[PDB]
Amino acid sequence: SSMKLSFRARAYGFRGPGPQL
Repeated sequence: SSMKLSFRARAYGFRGPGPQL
């Protein structure tokens, strides 16, 4: 899982838009 940008996201911090997904 890394920096694609069409995600929920899941695990990182600041999520949906969520780097590093």
